[PDB]
Parts: sequence; C-alpha cells; structure tokens
Amino acid sequence: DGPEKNYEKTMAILQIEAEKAELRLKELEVRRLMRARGDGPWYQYPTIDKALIDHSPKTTPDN
Amino acid sequence: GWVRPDLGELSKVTKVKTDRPLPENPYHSRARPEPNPEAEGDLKPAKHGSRLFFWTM
Repeated sequence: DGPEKNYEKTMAILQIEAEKAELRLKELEVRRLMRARGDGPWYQYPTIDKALIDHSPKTTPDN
Repeated sequence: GWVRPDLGELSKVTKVKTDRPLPENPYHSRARPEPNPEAEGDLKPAKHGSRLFFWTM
C-alpha cells in the first residue's frame, strides 16, 4: 500500500496514544486531589445516616 | 366542685397556648456543612476504552 496509507494511519495512532497519555496523567492528578480534599464523587468514605436518629419527645427533657 | 379524673382521663396528651416565641434553634446548632458537589450528565463512552496499559479498548 502507498506511503500515505501507513503515514495517515500512524498519526492517528499517535493522536489516540497522546489523548490517552495526558488522560492518564490527569487521572493521577484527579485521583490524588479527590483523595485529599474529598469534595467530589469518589473516594468519599461512608458516614452515619441521619434517618436513624429520633426526634420525638423523650422521657426526660433537654435530651 | 371537683371530680376525680377517670382512669386514663388525666393521661391523654393535651394542648396549650403559650405566647412565647418558638425556639427556632433549641440546640443552638451552627451552620450545617454544605453538601457534596452534585454531579450530573449522561454517560458518554469512556475515552479510548479502559486506557489501562496497552489495552486498546
């Protein structure tokens, strides 16, 4: 096949690779930031649900 | 002019008007922490597949 075949295929190879590599670097950075700050979807560790608590009046007041 | 209350008569929960204002913050709670940043958006296909090492997809 003509040189244009291989060459046109290969810059597409390089573009896909680079658009994956900078994505990998940004993924490392995002994962670190979101493990440290935590203000986002993942790396959010569980907590206590607010539905378990009860607000109805109790036997003794001020509790 | 008094009557002995019947059994359970002086046990049902009643109501009473008090002119004092409502205790808006009985526990004197502070400002509640803001929630996590809400996220939305349809799932577009993951860019370049798994992107794990040499896997194309």
